[PDB]
Amino acid sequence: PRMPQIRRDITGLANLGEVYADASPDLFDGLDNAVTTARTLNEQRGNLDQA
Amino acid sequence: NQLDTFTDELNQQREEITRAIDSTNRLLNIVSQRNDTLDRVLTEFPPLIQHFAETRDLFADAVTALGRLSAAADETLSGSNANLHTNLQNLQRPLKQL
Amino acid sequence: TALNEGRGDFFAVVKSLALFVNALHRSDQQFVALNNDLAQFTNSFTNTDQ
Amino acid sequence: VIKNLNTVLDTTVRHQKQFDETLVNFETLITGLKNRADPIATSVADISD
Amino acid sequence: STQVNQLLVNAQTLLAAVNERGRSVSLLLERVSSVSRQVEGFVDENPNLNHV
Amino acid sequence: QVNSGDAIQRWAANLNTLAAQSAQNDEALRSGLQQAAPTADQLNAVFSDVR
Repeated sequence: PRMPQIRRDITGLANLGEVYADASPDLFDGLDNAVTTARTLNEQRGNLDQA
Repeated sequence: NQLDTFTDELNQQREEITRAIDSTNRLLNIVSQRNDTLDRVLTEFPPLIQHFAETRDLFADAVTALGRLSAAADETLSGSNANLHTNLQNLQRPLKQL
Repeated sequence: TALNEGRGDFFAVVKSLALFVNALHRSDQQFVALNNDLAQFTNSFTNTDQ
Repeated sequence: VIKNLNTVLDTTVRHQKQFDETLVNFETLITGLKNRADPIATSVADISD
Repeated sequence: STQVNQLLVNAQTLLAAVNERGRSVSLLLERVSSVSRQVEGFVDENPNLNHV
Repeated sequence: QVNSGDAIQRWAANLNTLAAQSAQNDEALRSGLQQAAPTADQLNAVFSDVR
């Protein structure tokens, strides 16, 4: 009885995979540079709190 | 009978299952080749997020205090932008003659 | 046999994803609004190149 | 799919403690910010102005 | 999962609250850079302010 | 998630851009924090003098 919902789930999964695969390289480059700036923020936590 | 129904309904979605397999394969390949960035995030971000959660109140207080200063500063500097300019331009000659 | 050896892990996954979806399914319009608001907020700081 | 998902999953499992803690910490931070969102947004706009 | 859903909805609320004043927020970086340059120029162009 | 795919792609690209800009100015960010810690104290002292 829940087979239309299964079909909806599978089609949505395919579409979401396509969208994520299209949006992933930018996300991961941003995550690399965000790792750099997050390391910078962690190294100066006391300065940030005093600020 | 129910197995016949279930197998027919699954077979009607073989193209969508294939497309989902291909899409998941592409996404997982991209994430697998960015596993290095994934590891860097999972090592360096959780401490930052924990610290930010620890000092959320202080950040909110800083933003609100800067906003309290800036509201009055903005109203003063916008209510006097033109009158100050006019007064300076008028006083130029008396200042030179004095 | 391979599925049966990992059957306990698979059904633990099923029960956990069940809790996940049961907690997150109602706020779908909220998620769409969150994505749009995030896009707009990030657009607020990338109007120019630098 | 199996290979790459295994890679990503073992990477996540290696930091499972941090991956578990960051969800709660992010929820706490975001809830604390949401409880003062309107003063925060007003203050940001006033700073810009 | 409850924490995940609560964080998502609260993030949506916070982002909406910030975005409602989106005209002035969108100019925040430009205006802070502009005021920084103006203050730098004002201080640099008046070496005799301290003497006065 | 599928319906707002354009939005997630847009904020992924914007995250990439902002993170790249922040990482490329790492030393500027460090010096900014280092100077922002005492300069607000200086401004506060000057203002409280003429409070």
